[PDB]
Amino acid sequence: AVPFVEDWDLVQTLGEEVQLAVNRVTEEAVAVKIVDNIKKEICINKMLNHENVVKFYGHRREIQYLFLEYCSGGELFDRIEPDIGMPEPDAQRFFHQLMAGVVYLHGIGITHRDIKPENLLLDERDNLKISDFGLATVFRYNNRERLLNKMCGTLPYVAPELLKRREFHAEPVDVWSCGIVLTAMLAGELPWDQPSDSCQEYSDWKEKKTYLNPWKKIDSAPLALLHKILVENPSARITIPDIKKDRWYNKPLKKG
Ligand SMILES: CC(C)(C)c1ccc(C(=O)NNC(=O)Nc2cccc3ccccc23)cc1[N+](=O)[O-]
Repeated sequence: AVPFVEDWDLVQTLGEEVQLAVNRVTEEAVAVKIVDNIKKEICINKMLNHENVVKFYGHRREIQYLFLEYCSGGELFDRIEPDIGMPEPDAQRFFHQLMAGVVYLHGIGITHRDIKPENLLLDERDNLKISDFGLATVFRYNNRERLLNKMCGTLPYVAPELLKRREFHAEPVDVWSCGIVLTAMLAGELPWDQPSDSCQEYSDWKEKKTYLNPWKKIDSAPLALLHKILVENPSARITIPDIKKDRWYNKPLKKG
């Protein structure tokens, strides 16, 4: 074997901790998550292999060290301008890649449960990678679905059924949060503090008052998709196979 190839220098703090690690020999860059629940995160991470999900390389105990795909483009969070969002073609491309990642996770029976721009990272080519499976869990195993009951996520992104029902299907919840992310990308603001009866902004949406912000900043094509995603009844909410049939989803917008 080549000497020293197992040595990584921690050269930059990425967040809190997660450190940018660079290989002493090869100079390969990886992200190292250093945690002082972790057992489950590592286990699910071992199931993951998709171009729009952060790659898991391995772990070692010292304190646990998770070796993760490094995403040099940073968080999608930083691409969203307050009150503006981003160019619609860029948002569509990110949304395509987000759906690809979420379709993959759901296909292997995993739900992320906390999709939001801080957890969507970008590589050097601005390809989107779903990040951080510390709240993720199994919702399908041996081809049998298990209903969720744990309240978790981030309130502005969380689906209404989590707030009102004891149990709920996992997949519509991830679809909902993706819709909130799409709204954020297109409007540069979140539509409500939380999807509750007591929240005026959410009531306005259910009353279809789309002459109000953020909705009036959003073109009718993507808005129509959002009308199908941000549906209160999770059983009536659009599924991803049908999102893939949506007019805006399929609209040519962005050059290569
Ligand atoms: C709450 C939401 C809507 C979702 C949000 C709002 C703002 C930010 C944010 O401030 N992101 N950080 C940036 O630096 N955004 C910007 C990108 C490009 C041009 C800009 C020009 C001037 C100022 C900021 C700009 C992040 C998020 N969010 O995802 O949680």
